[PDB]
Parts: sequence; structure tokens; C-alpha cells
Amino acid sequence: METITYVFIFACIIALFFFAIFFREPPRIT
Amino acid sequence: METLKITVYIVVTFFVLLFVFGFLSGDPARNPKRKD
Amino acid sequence: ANLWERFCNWVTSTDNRLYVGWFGVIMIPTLLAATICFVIAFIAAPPVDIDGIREPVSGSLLYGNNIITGAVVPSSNAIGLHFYPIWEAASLDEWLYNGGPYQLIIFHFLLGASCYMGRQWELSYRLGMRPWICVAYSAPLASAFAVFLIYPIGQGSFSDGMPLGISGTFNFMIVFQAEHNILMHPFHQLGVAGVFGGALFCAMHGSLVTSSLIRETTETESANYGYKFGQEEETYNIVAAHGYFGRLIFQYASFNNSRSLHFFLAAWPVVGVWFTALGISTMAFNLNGFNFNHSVIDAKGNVINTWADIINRANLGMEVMHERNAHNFPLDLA
Amino acid sequence: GFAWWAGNARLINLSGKLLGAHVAHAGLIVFWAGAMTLFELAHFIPEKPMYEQGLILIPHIATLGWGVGPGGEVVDTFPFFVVGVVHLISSAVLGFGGVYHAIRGPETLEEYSSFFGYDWKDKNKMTTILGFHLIVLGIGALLLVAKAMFFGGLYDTWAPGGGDVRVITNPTLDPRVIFGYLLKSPFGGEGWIVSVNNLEDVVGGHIWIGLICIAGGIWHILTTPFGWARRAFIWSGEAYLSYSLGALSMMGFIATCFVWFNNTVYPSEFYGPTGPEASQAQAMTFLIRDQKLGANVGSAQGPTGLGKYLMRSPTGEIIFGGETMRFWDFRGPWLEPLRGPNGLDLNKIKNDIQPWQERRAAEYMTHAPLGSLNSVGGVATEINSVNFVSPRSWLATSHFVLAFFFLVGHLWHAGRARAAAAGFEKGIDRESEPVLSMPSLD
Amino acid sequence: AQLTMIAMIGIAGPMIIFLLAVRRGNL
Amino acid sequence: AELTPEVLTVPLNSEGKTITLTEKQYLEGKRLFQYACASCHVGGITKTNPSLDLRTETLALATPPRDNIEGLVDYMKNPTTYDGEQEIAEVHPSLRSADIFPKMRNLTEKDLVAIAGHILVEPKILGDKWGGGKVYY
Amino acid sequence: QTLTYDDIVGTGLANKCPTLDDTARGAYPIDSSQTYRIARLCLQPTTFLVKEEPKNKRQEAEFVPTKLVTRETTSLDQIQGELKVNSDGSLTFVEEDGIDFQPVTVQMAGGERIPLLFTVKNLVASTQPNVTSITTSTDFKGEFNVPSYRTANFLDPKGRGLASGYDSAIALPQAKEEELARANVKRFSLTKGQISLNVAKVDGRTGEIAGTFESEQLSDDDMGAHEPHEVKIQGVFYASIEPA
Amino acid sequence: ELVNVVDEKLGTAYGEKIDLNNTNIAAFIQYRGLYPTLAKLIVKNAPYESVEDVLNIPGLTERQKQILRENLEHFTVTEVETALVEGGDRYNNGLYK
Amino acid sequence: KLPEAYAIFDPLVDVLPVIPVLFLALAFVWQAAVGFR
Ligand code: CLA
Ligand code: CLA
Ligand code: CLA
Ligand code: CLA
Ligand code: HEC
Ligand SMILES: CC1=C(/C=C/C(C)=C/C=C/C(C)=C/C=C/C=C(C)/C=C/C=C(C)/C=C/C2=C(C)CCCC2(C)C)C(C)(C)CCC1
Ligand SMILES: CC1=C(/C=C/C(C)=C/C=C/C(C)=C/C=C/C=C(C)/C=C/C=C(C)/C=C/C2=C(C)CCCC2(C)C)C(C)(C)CCC1
Ligand SMILES: CC1=C(/C=C/C(C)=C/C=C/C(C)=C/C=C/C=C(C)/C=C/C=C(C)/C=C/C2=C(C)CCCC2(C)C)C(C)(C)CCC1
Ligand code: OEY
Ligand SMILES: [Cl-]
Ligand SMILES: [Cl-]
Ligand SMILES: [Fe+2]
Repeated sequence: METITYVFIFACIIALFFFAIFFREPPRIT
Repeated sequence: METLKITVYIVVTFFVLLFVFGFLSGDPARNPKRKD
Repeated sequence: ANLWERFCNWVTSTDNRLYVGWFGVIMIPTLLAATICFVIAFIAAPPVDIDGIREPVSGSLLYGNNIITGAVVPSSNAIGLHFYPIWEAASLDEWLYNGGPYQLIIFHFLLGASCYMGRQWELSYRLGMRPWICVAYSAPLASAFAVFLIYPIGQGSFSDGMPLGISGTFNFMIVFQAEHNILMHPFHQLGVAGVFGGALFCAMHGSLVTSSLIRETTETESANYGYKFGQEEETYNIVAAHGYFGRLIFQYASFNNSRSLHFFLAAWPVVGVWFTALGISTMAFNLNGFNFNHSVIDAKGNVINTWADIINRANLGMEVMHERNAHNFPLDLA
Repeated sequence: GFAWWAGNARLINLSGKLLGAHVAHAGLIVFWAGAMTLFELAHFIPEKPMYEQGLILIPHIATLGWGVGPGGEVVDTFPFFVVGVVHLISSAVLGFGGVYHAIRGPETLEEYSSFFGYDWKDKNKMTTILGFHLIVLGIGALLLVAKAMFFGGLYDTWAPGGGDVRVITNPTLDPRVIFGYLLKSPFGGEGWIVSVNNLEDVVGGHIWIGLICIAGGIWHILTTPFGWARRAFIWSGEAYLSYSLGALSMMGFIATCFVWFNNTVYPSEFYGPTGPEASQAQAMTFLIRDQKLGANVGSAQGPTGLGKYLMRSPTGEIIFGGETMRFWDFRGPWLEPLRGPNGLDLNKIKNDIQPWQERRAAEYMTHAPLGSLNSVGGVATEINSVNFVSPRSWLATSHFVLAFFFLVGHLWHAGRARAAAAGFEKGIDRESEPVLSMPSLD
Repeated sequence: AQLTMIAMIGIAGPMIIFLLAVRRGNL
Repeated sequence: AELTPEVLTVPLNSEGKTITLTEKQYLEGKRLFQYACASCHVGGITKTNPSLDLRTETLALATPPRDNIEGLVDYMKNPTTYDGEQEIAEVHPSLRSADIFPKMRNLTEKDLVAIAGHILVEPKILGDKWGGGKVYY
Repeated sequence: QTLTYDDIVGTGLANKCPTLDDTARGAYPIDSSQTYRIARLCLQPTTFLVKEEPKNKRQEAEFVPTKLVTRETTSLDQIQGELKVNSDGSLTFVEEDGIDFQPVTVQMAGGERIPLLFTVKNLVASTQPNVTSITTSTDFKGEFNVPSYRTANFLDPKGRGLASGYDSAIALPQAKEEELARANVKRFSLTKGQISLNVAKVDGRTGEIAGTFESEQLSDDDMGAHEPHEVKIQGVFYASIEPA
Repeated sequence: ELVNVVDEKLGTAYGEKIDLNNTNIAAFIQYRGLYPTLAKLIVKNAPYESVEDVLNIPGLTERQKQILRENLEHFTVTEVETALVEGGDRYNNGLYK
Repeated sequence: KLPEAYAIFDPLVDVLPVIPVLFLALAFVWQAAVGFR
């Protein structure tokens, strides 16, 4: 259960990477 | 294992040649100001 | 509109969400290979006989490790500096026992990281920037070369490279101090000053700019909304910051040229970390920290201990215990 | 445009002053070689091994065959004196021309003579200067061949009888051997060109290099760069500097490994033992000591189950045990007599170890290249007493540092040469910011 | 001693600068 | 504490005669020990054979006793194994073998006395440290 | 022709025993008034079989095959000893010295590593009576000693050992010690193994013989921490005989 | 039932004398005339049923038999302990300084 | 040691190798003299 937990948290961070890059709020000039 | 070795040799060669010919394809000209 | 020219235009396109580039052509496959092997090994690799003494060290989660103790373990001392790809092993089982994954990961990573540095130059050129951000990155990159490649080269074995793990890193550190007295080496002392000073100046610059933000919002909203992306005017008063900091010390100890200030912010930690990378890289060839063991003796010749001698006692303890089964002879020459 | 701290960049288009800077700098190089040699000689004591005395230039001269006899014994110190005096004297001539061209001579050369003047952008002229220097370099390599074959030879640590100076009559010309080195793996047991282990290959490689360089020099005097080359490079003085900085970097890294691993063109008699060598010698020493006490070192199982003294390499070769298992690729003249087809031969080990081999292993084990920055010899926990740092540690570390910084120098000047050539090394034009005319990523 | 030499050699450098600065030379 | 004549007083022979060194001789012998011996014998141990050290009690039990000036001067001329049974000049530095150990060539008879005196004085100053090895660093 | 080190190095030939031509079907005569020695005995394992545990009743598991993970480090070589003629004309080989052990670890199906000390230490091997000639039907049967895989200085990962180390689980200061006694007290096993050497080739002119071998012995017991496994080893051997 | 055989040996004469059957060879340096020649012979010709047996080693000169005879009270013999004599450990037991 | 005929210059020789360093320092004396222009 602890292996499952570590891997789960790690997988969530990778998924968060994906949204933070490809679904960021777009920077808009002035 | 031999198949693996050959496969990796081909794959690496492929990517290295892309790199070399890519930078030989007029790379200085690919900038936003002065192309020559 | 030739097919090769169309590929070339896509590789170097500034319209890709992530820039690819010619350096990226190498970087993307090598980083993916290193990443995929590392994740799999960290979770599931069997124990590795890092020291070549048929005493395997368990590094992965499924073999009884947690996040802090786990590691991808360095390759066997029996291999030394020999190249050990998968196709040199009689079986994957052999390759895993001997620590093959570590070699695959560090070689792919160092290549991909080197191309990462090149990619930073390359996009700067496509955007019409000045080119030297990649020079800043050469300091962490050189540090990675030192602990993954240079130190194993000088010591003769990737088994003495830094493990890919948290407790393994501390193991590497403790053993490094016992054998090189790195704390007493000036290039590490310069690295500490680059890292301490870098944290200091980061906090200084952040607090001085934050201190002098021009009032642009109400107390019910984040001050951050007083800046809009791409506005032409500066968002803080540097003369007010200069007036505060110059009085906090004295006038001429404070910057009023922002270019000079940001160059200073760039140079201090970069140069400090160059030196500490060079420290690892030269202790790889056993030019070690200062030795003042028994440097003070009295009129009769009694040793008068200093704090250096106390350091030596701690170093001796790390020496005699490390790799407790791997030494048959009195001197640990590598 | 340049501030005082970038002041030498003001020389870029002053070919006469830039010539003076280069030539004066050459005088500094030759000066150091002259003065350092004399300093080393003034401090030299023949009864002590060179590597107990902090010498790095005298060992280079001895390797060329001057001053030494059998075993590396110094027999005559006068060739050292001469090499140092002649270098020292010559630095005055180079200093003289250097400061003349930098202060008094014509500020730019291209008005004075079309031969000596140059434009960085003149690709024909630039490759002609390159070709001249290629020929000089090619001559340079043939001087070593000349010394080896016609003027007394070179020091040969592998020579039967302890090492000696030996004339090379059959340099290796077979290009399968010479270029085979260039294609060996740099990894353990292979070692790329660093594994060159005999003087015939060394001398043969230099014949090849001299011919190739001379041929290439004539090639570049006679031609101009082809179009593929013209579209692929930046053609400016800073670009050329950045190329050479990259080349020097690569060569410093190689030299680092050469002095760390190679005991052929860096004889251990002179430079001290290598890391691998000293580690092998310690196993040898205690094999000898224990076997004299009656130990059967072949059958002795150590704590781990591997042999206490002898074990197998991963490909089966009988090798020294303990942590030195990593150093089994080491080859040296004091150890090779014990090697049979399967590695170390247990019959030779039982019966044929000589006193000179016992002495040498004891000497090398106690002169392993470990020491502190203040020159206390040994592991970092050793007490003061022994004033010693191996010349190999000094030469490896110094040149790693230089090689690293010159790689950074290459990045600095390569990126700047690109930016300057495209016209944005001074920053972004506010009225024509490229990103502002690009579509957004989201 | 050895410090006699390095004093004479040391002063030589600044001496050139000084002579040129007093003679108002091409500095 | 200081280097008094009493500490500088060491046995000359097995018979019990003693000799009193000068400070100068002690310092001379320490310099010469570092030059010719310390690479193997730093701190009174023996790096290439740690079973045998330079502690006085060890030297006392060697055959030819070596805990005296004479015995040590003789050892530097004609070293033997610890039981006296074989001469080891060809693997151990000595005057008899200064052709193969060139650092021994320019050692005079008084240099030998100083080196011997250093070896005998030093355990009186350092105690267990001399020949004790890293445990006592 | 004989190869040099630089021909062999890195190939894996260093781990292989010399072989005889298939035409070497001669016989080596044994004169009892003479004494003989084995100048070189070489044993090259090719197969490692481990006996499984059948858990249930009288089932007796079989020998299953394993994968070697420690590479070309397995051969015993340069072994020598006396070759005696006994009063009944049987020959007895008495091992005296040589590289007569290799640590080996093989991997069973499922991932279990089995380390073992492949050895012929103290081998005494004897033939049938009335030999008078070593022929391509001559067999040697013998037994040998298998000492503990680790020797007495070896320290486990918590610092415990037999001739050195802690005597307790120092990281559990107030744990009940009775459950840990098997891991806390190291013991040194000394067991025996059996070997058959079957001569298949004989060069009657040179005194070289070669053939097949099979040994049975115990695996590592980790200094008493666990029960050993039974291992069967098969391979080829080479020997050279000389008049002593 | 589980006993450390090396600790148990320290409770016998092995713990106070040079055991001709077990002790590492460097212990023969404690008494004069024994190291290295006679120590080599003694170790190579172990084991011994009684301390007096060392005098029957073939090859001993009368001076060597004299040296042993003077030292017989510093010797003992106990049963061979496998853990102390395996590994070549009587010649090198991994202890230096 | 140097040959006997040159023994007189021994203290000079001990100092010569540091002279290239003095050229770097001389560059900063020069720049101090002209005001770092
Ligand atoms: C190897 C080091 C080196 C060399 C060879 C040079 C060489 C040069 N520099 Mg650079 N420079 C250097 C390091 C070096 N520099 C460093 C470290 C800095 C940073 C401070 C600078 C900063 C710098 C600036 C800011 C400028 C130069 C300029 C110049 C040129 C003209 C200088 C001049 O006229 O001064 C005149 C100086 C004098 C007349 C004073 C006396 C100097 C003499 C030569 C001292 C020599 C003494 C020596 C013992 C003589 C031996 C004689 C014997 C052989 C007979 C010249 C080619 C200038 C340039 O580019 O001009 C276009 C310029 O503006 N340099
Ligand atoms: C690579 C270095 C280099 C280069 C490219 C130049 C180039 C030049 N120099 Mg300069 N010079 C140099 C080094 C250099 N010099 C040195 C070292 C000194 C001090 C001796 C001088 C002193 C000097 C003076 C005093 C004058 C020049 C002048 C000139 C110009 C005309 C020279 C001419 O026609 O000679 C024709 C060619 C010859 C006479 C060659 C004769 C044979 C030579 C000496 C053989 C070379 C030896 C060999 C190849 C290598 C050296 C051996 C060594 C390794 C042991 C020209 C631009 C003149 C000038 O600018 O006028 C205003 C001028 O007045 N030079
Ligand atoms: C200081 C040495 C030097 C320098 C700076 C140059 C510079 C130049 N040469 Mg010349 N050349 C030289 C020596 C040199 N040459 C010599 C000695 C010869 C005789 C063999 C030649 C023969 C030669 C020919 C035949 C040609 C040039 C050409 C050129 C130009 C383009 C070079 C290029 O694209 O390289 C970039 C390199 C490549 C595109 C291929 C690199 C392949 C190598 C082997 C990869 C290996 C690198 C590896 C990572 C490192 C390990 C080494 C490995 C071999 C083991 C350029 C002006 C070209 C030109 O325009 O001439 C008019 C041309 O066609 N050169
Ligand atoms: C053959 C080698 C070479 C050459 C000819 C040049 C030439 C040049 N460089 Mg490059 N450079 C090099 C190597 C080289 N560089 C390397 C290896 C690096 C990486 C460190 C750089 C990094 C670099 C930067 C960051 C910059 C240049 C710049 C320049 C230009 C101005 C240089 C100047 O006036 O400095 C004047 C000299 C000084 C101010 C003094 C430097 C003092 C050094 C750092 C101290 C060294 C002390 C040493 C460790 C010993 C300590 C002992 C103690 C007693 C002092 C000039 C075209 C400038 C440029 O872009 O112009 C176009 C610039 O900004 N260079
Ligand atoms: C390594 C190359 C050594 C050097 C240099 C010196 N000594 Fe040594 N010493 C060395 C060994 C391997 C041994 C044991 C020799 C043996 O097999 O018996 C010794 C022994 C001695 C002893 C006897 C110690 C004792 O009886 O307890 C003495 C007195 C001694 N060595 C002195 C000595 C001196 C004075 C040296 C400098 C001139 C010296 N040794 C150098 C190894 C090495
Ligand atoms: C330009 C410039 C610069 C630079 C300069 C240079 C770098 C120069 C060089 C110079 C040089 C490089 C010089 C040289 C000199 C030398 C000499 C002058 C020599 C002499 C010698 C002698 C005299 C000797 C003697 C002897 C003998 C013979 C024998 C033995 C002994 C003796 C040693 C005594 C600077 C930076 C400053 C600044 C700016 C400008
Ligand atoms: C002497 C000797 C020898 C020999 C040697 C030789 C013979 C060598 C050769 C060498 C060589 C023959 C080398 C080569 C080199 C090469 C290189 C180094 C290359 C580079 C490249 C580059 C750099 C490129 C780049 C690029 C790209 C990639 C893309 C496009 C763009 C550009 C162009 C930029 C021997 C070892 C035997 C021994 C010892 C001695
Ligand atoms: C070989 C020989 C010779 C030659 C010599 C020469 C060549 C010399 C030169 C010399 C020189 C070349 C010198 C120089 C020096 C210099 C100096 C002495 C420097 C100093 C500096 C300083 C001290 C600095 C300061 C400062 C400033 C200015 C500013 C900033 C800050 C500071 C503080 C850093 C003769 C003739 C003798 C003869 C014999 C032999
Ligand atoms: O420090 Mn100590 O030294 Ca460099 O090796 Mn010898 O022992 Mn072991 O392999 Mn990892 O560690
Ligand atoms: Cl450890
Ligand atoms: Cl070891
Ligand atoms: Fe900022």
C-alpha cells in the first residue's frame, strides 16, 4: 500500500505538469 | 541481443545525421534579423 | 517547398508550443529513454551489486524502499569504467544484477542535458536575443558531469559515481568527505559562498523590488495585479530602492544601474558553482582539501589538537566503516 | 564601443597591434618554459625520483631521451640547462617584436603590405594563413620523428632491462593500427587514443600526422571554402576565436586523461605511478608479503567469497582482488612478466617474482597520486610528514580546469559571434521586437 | 637576498609607467 | 614541556651505555627520516608491512636488538628480518644497497646516528601515537 | 599454436578450459613404480541446477535450471595435486592448491538469487581398481569441502559478524532478543560435496585428458540465517598429467 | 544452542597464549626469534596434538629447536576452529594497524 | 642544481618563473595610470 501511494502521488504530479503547460492561463500582452 | 544492438545503432545513426545535416542546412540564415 | 526544407522549417519553427530545434532532435529521445528507464528502475529494479563483492544493495520501491531510501544503484565495481549496454549482457537478469540501468540513464541524461544547454542557445538565436543564458546553465550542467562522469573517471569506476537517489546522495557526500576532506577544500568553500550568497541576493533583490512597488491597487486586491504583462513602464521605483539600501549600508554599496545589478545577480552564483563543480572534478584526481593534521605541536613535540584534528577523527570514522566488506588491504587508494 | 575590461576587443580590426599582442604573448609562453626549466634544475637533486620533487618540465625533456640512461637514472643535467636557456633567450626576441608591433609598428597591416594584411571576412586569405600554420605544425610533428629515428631516440619504459633510451627503426605505418586507435571506444579496457602503449605506434602516428598536416596546408593555400562550408559557418574574427577555443577545450580534456592513465609517453619512472598502477601495486605488495609467509594466495578465499588476492574479471582474466578489481586493465612493465594467456599466471607468481618487482610495487604503492592541496601525501586522514603530490595529479587537475573554462569561453564567444553577425548582440530593437510580430503560443 | 632581485624586477614595471606618465608619453 | 636532555638520552648499545643527543641532532634526524624513510614509516608504522613497527618495544624484541643507536645504525647498513635469519638489503633501503636505493647514497655516518636517535626519542614524546596508526591520530 | 594475453583479453576465452581434439582417443599408461602429479586441472561449469522445495508430503522436488548473473567468472583452474597409485591399482588424486573456488550466483524462476561457492577444495578423487591405463572410459569419483560462502570477517548490513561486528540488533535497543538470535549469531558452515569426472578424451602422447563432470553441493546459507539449497553443477574439465 | 564460536574460543587458552593451531601468524612477533622463519614453519605444519609437537618439525636446526624450547610456555593448542583457519586467515586476518 | 659557473645567479633563477604574473599586474597599473579608459 505504501508503494501504491508513492507512485500515485508521483503520477498526479506528472498529470499536473501536463495541465500547467498545455492548459495554462495564456499570457496576454498589455 | 544482436537485433537490439543493430536496432540501436541504426536509430542513433539516424538521429545524429539529422543533427548534422540540419545544422548544415543554412542555419545561420534562420534568425529574425539578417539572413545570409 | 522541398520536403527536407519543410522538415527543417518545422524543427526550427518558433511557433511550436515547445521549441524543438536541432539540439532538441537529440535531446528529446535521450531524455525520454533516461526518464522511462529511471522511473521503471526506481519502482521495480532488483538489488544491484554496486561494489562488485556479490553483496547486492536494494534500491527500488518494490524491494522494500521508500522515497527517501530508494535509488537507482551505480553499476558494479567489477565493471569499473567498462561500457555495459544491454547487448553486452548474457541476459537482462545479468544486466540488472550488475547495475546496467544506471549506465543507460546517466549516459542518456548527460547527452540530453548537454543538448538542453545547446537548445537554450538555439532558441535565443531564433528570437533575436542575446545568447548567454546557456552559459548560466553550464554551472549546474558541469556539476552533473562532475559527480556522474568525471569523478568515476578519476577513481576508475562508475560504482563511485553518485547514486540516483536521496539517501544515496548523502552516502556519496559522506564518503567524499572521508576521502577528500572536501569541507577543507577552497573550491567547495567558494561553492558554499556562491550558494549562500545566491540565496542572500535572491532574497535581497526580491525584497528591495517588492519594497518599492508603486501603489497601483487597493488593499482588497493582490498588489500583483498592479503589473500587466508587457507594460512599457517599470513597476517599482529603483531610485527609492537605491535610496533605502544605500542608507542601510552606505551610498556607494548600493546599485543604481539595473543592468549592473542583474549581471551581478547572474555572475555570483554561476561562478561560485563553476568552482564547486571544478572542486569535485579535481578531487577526482585526488588533489584534496587542506591537511592540517598534527600541524600544531608544542615545545616538546606533543601534538596540540586543533579543530582540524577533530574533523580528522570524524573523517576517520567514515573511512573505516564505508564499504565495510570491500577492502582487503590497508590503503583505500581509490 | 568596448569598456576597458573588454579592452582587447578593441584590437579586432587593428591587424598590426593584434600581431604585437599575439607575438608578445608567445614570448610569455616561451619565457615560462625557459624560466621554469631553470627553476626546476636549480632545485633538482638526482638522488631523488623526479616525482618526489615537483617537476613537470624536466620529465618532458627526459621523455625525449635527453639526460637519462637505463632505468631513468639522470646521467647528465646539461641538456636540461640548454633547453631552458635557449627558450629563455628566445623569449627576448619574441618580446621585442611583440612590443614593437603593439606600440611602435604600423597599427594596421593591410596598407603596408597585401601579404601580411588580412580581412577576417576574406575566406581565401584566412584559409591561406591556416595552411601556412598547418605546414608549420606538420613540420613540428616530424621533428619528433626526427629525434626518435635519427637523433638518439626516445625513452622507452617498456625496454627490456628496466627502461632505457631507444632509437625507433620501425615506426608503425599500417593505417589499420594508426587509425584503429582513433576508432577504439573511450571506455574501460579500450581507452581510445590514450591506450597507445609502444613507441613504434607513437612515432608512426606522428609520421602520419605530419604528412596529413602538410598536405592539408597545401590544400588550404590552394583552395577557397566550398559553398556548403560557406553557408554553414560564421565568418568573423570572433567566430574563428570561438572555434579554436572549442578545439583547445577538447584537447585539454584529452591531455587530462593522457597524463592520468598513460604510462608510456608519461613514464612512471618520471611522473610517478598512475592511480590504477599504485592500486595494483598495493595488491602485488601484499600478495608478495603474504606468500613469503606461506600463504597459498591462489586458494585464499576472502571475506566476501571472492579471492583475497586473486579473482576473475567479468571476461575471465585472472586479476588482483579487493577494490582494485576495477583497475585490471592496467598494464605496466613491472607487472607484465607475470601475465600468461589467461591473465596473471599463478606459476609465475609462485616462482618468478624478482626483487626488482617487489621494490617497484612497494615504491609505487607508497607514491600513489593522492595528496592535499598543501602537499601532504597520502589519503586525506594521513598525518603531516610526507611532502608529496604526484605530478600526475598536478597536471590532470590544472588541465581539467583550463579545459573547462575554455569550453565556457567557446560558448561565450560562439554565441556572441552568432548574435553580432545577425545584428542583435547589443540588445533588442524596441521598434522591431521579433516576438511582437509573432503569433502567441496560446 | 632573493628579495633583492624581485624588488629590482618588481619596480621595473611601474617604473616604465611612471617615466611615461612624467614625460607625458603614449599611455 | 620541552625537549630536555633527559628525553634526548637514548641507549647507545645493548650493554646499557647511553648517549645524549642535542636538539640539533634530533631535528636533523627528523628531517632525514622524512627524506629517506617516512614514505613507508610515517608515524612509526610500516605501510608495506604493518605487522612490524618502529615502537621501542618492537625494536627491543628484534634479533640483533634494535632498540639502541648501534643496532639501528647497523640496521641501516645491513637490514635483516626480525629474527635475524636473512639479509634484506635488496628490498629495504640501506647503505649496502644504495645503488638501488639512491636516496641512501649521500647519508654520512652522523646522519645515521641522527636518524637512529630520532626513532628512539619520538616514542618518548608521542607515546602510543608512534607506531599506533590511525587509531591514535 | 598458443595465444597471447592480448589475443584473449575481453573475449571470454580466459574463462574456458583447454579442449582436446575429437581424435584424442588414446590411453595414458600408469607405471606404479613411478609417481605422478596433475600439473593443471581446469573445471568449466556450463549448467547450474537448483533443487526446489516441495512443501507438501513425500514429493521430492526436481532440479530446475537457473540463469547465471555473475558473468564469465566461474571456472576453476591451475589446480594441482598428487596422483597416487593405490595398492589395488586405483588412482587417487589429492588436490594440493590452485584457484579452486569461485563465488557464483544464479537466478531461479521468480527472481530468487541463489549464491554458491563453486569449489573442489581439498578434493580427493579416486578411480576403480586395476587402472594401469587412463582411457576414455576412466571415471574419477571424489568428495571435497565446501566452506562458508562468506568468511569470518564478513559484516552483514547492520554491522553484525562472527569474527568482527556487533553481537546484537543495535537499532532495536529494547527489542526482545530471542526472536533475532538466528540473525544475531553468525555460524560458519563446513559441508561436503561430491563430484564425478568422466574422461572422454585422452592424448596418450602428452598426458592431457579432458571430459565431463558433475558435482553436487550446498549453496550459501548466509552464515546460518537461512537453509541452503542443493545445487547440481555440470561442465567440462581438462587435466594435464606429468611424471612427478 | 546458537553460540559465537570465536567468542567461545576467547574463553580458552586461545585467549591467553599463542595457539599453535589457530592464532594468526602476526602474533609470533610478540617473542624474539620466532618471526618470520619459525612462525612460517609452525603455521604450515599445524595442527598439533600437544605444544611439545613443534619440536618434531622436520628441518629444525638446533638453534631453532632451542628458540622453540625457550618459548614453549607461551604456546598452547586447542581444537582447530574452522572459522579461524579458513580463508587463509592464519596468514592475513584483515587486521593491519 | 645549476652548473657551477652559473651558481652566482641561483637566487635570480628562483624568482624568474613568477615574472609572467607581473605582466598581468602591470596591465592594471597601466590602466590605473590612464584612468581605466
Ligand atoms: C598578454 C596580455 C596582453 C597583451 C599582450 C595586450 C596587448 C595590448 N592591449 Mg590589452 N589588456 C590586457 C592584456 C594584454 N593586452 C589585460 C589583462 C587588460 C585588462 C586591464 C587589458 C586592457 C586593455 C585596454 C583597455 C586596451 C588594451 C590595448 C592593447 C594594445 C595596446 C596597448 C598600448 O598601447 O599600451 C601602451 C602602454 C604603454 C606604452 C606602457 C608601457 C607598456 C610596455 C609595453 C610594457 C612592456 C614591458 C616589457 C618588460 C618590455 C620588454 C622589452 C624587451 C623585450 C626589449 C596591445 C596590443 C589597447 C588597445 O586595444 O588599443 C587599440 C586598449 O585600449 N588592453
Ligand atoms: C609570426 C610573427 C610575425 C609576423 C607575422 C610579422 C610580420 C611582419 N613584421 Mg614583424 N617581428 C616578429 C614576428 C612577426 N612579424 C618578431 C619575432 C620580431 C622581432 C625579431 C619582429 C620584428 C619586426 C621589426 C623590427 C619589423 C617587423 C616588420 C614586419 C612586417 C614586414 C616584415 C618583412 O617583410 O619581413 C620579410 C621577411 C623576412 C626578413 C624573413 C627572414 C627570415 C626569417 C627571420 C626566418 C624565420 C625563422 C623561422 C621561420 C621561425 C623562427 C625560428 C625559431 C622557432 C627558433 C610584417 C607585417 C617591419 C615593419 O612592420 O615595418 C614597418 C619592421 O620594421 N617585424
Ligand atoms: C587546424 C586544422 C584545420 C582547420 C581548422 C580546417 C578548416 C577547414 N577545412 Mg580543412 N583540412 C585540414 C585541417 C584543417 N581544416 C587537414 C589537415 C586536411 C587534410 C586531411 C584538411 C582537408 C580538408 C578538406 C578535404 C576540406 C577541408 C575543408 C575545410 C573547411 C570546412 C571544415 C568543416 O566543415 O569541418 C566540419 C567537419 C565535418 C563536416 C565532418 C567532420 C567529420 C569528423 C571526422 C567527425 C569526428 C568528430 C568526433 C566527434 C571527434 C573524435 C574524432 C574522430 C575522428 C574519432 C574549413 C575552412 C573543406 C573546404 O571547404 O575546403 C575547401 C573541405 O572540403 N579541409
Ligand atoms: C585564447 C583565448 C582567448 C582570447 C584570445 C580571448 C579574447 C577576448 N575575450 Mg574571451 N574568454 C576566454 C578565452 C579567450 N578570450 C575564456 C577561456 C573565457 C571563459 C572564462 C572567456 C570569457 C570572456 C568574457 C566573459 C568576455 C571575453 C571577452 C573577450 C575580448 C576582450 C578580452 C579582454 O579585454 O579581457 C581583459 C582582461 C581582463 C579584464 C582581466 C581578466 C582577469 C582574469 C579573469 C583573472 C585570472 C587570474 C588567474 C586565475 C590567476 C590568478 C593569480 C592572481 C595573482 C591574479 C577578447 C576578444 C569580452 C568580450 O565579449 O568582448 C567581445 C567579454 O566580455 N572573454
Ligand atoms: C618502503 C620502501 C620502506 C622504506 C622507504 C623504509 N622502510 Fe624500513 N621497513 C620496510 C619494511 C617492508 C620492513 C619490514 C622488513 C621485514 O620484512 O622485516 C621495514 C622494517 C624496518 C625496521 C625494523 C622494524 C622492527 O624490527 O620492528 C627498521 C628499524 C626500519 N625499517 C628502518 C627504516 C629506516 C631508518 C628507513 C629510512 C632510512 C626506512 N626503514 C625506510 C619498508 C621501508
Ligand atoms: C603589449 C602590452 C603588454 C604586454 C607585454 C608583453 C607580454 C611583453 C613581453 C615581453 C617579454 C616576453 C620579455 C622578455 C624578456 C626576456 C629577457 C630580457 C631575457 C633575458 C635573459 C637573460 C639576460 C638571461 C641570462 C642568463 C643566462 C644567459 C644563463 C643563465 C643565467 C641567466 C638567467 C642569468 C602589457 C600587458 C604589459 C600592457 C599592454 C601592452
Ligand atoms: C599522432 C599519434 C597518433 C595518431 C593520431 C591521429 C591519426 C589523429 C587523427 C585525428 C583526427 C583525424 C581528428 C579529427 C577530428 C575531427 C573533429 C574534431 C571534427 C569536428 C567537427 C565539428 C566541430 C563540426 C561541427 C559542425 C557540425 C557537426 C554541423 C555543421 C556545422 C558545424 C561545422 C559547426 C596515434 C593515436 C596513432 C598514436 C599517438 C600519436
Ligand atoms: C628574465 C630576466 C630579466 C627580465 C626581466 C623582466 C622581463 C622584467 C619585467 C618585469 C615586470 C613586467 C614588472 C611588473 C611589475 C608590476 C607590478 C609590481 C604590479 C603591481 C600592481 C599592483 C600592486 C596593483 C594594484 C592595484 C591597482 C593598480 C588598481 C586596482 C587595485 C589594485 C590594488 C589591484 C632581466 C632583465 C632582469 C635580466 C635577468 C633575466
Ligand atoms: O570510497 Mn573508499 O575509495 Ca572510492 O572505492 Mn575505495 O573505497 Mn570504494 O567504491 Mn565506493 O568507495
Ligand atoms: Cl558505504
Ligand atoms: Cl582492497
Ligand atoms: Fe529583477
